[PDB]
Amino acid sequence: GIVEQCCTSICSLYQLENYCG
Amino acid sequence: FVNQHLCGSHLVEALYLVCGERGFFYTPKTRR
Repeated sequence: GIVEQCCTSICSLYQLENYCG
Repeated sequence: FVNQHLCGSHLVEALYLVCGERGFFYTPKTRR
């Protein structure tokens, strides 16, 4: 999920739109 | 927001300040 991805690695608004429907 | 490592539910709470507009689906559990 998006915040797990932000805790470990790079994070972008494309990963927001992946779950922020 | 972009490319910084802010972690736990403070980024769930800030997601309502960052994605902002719609009021969202948000399904990958909820990030405790």
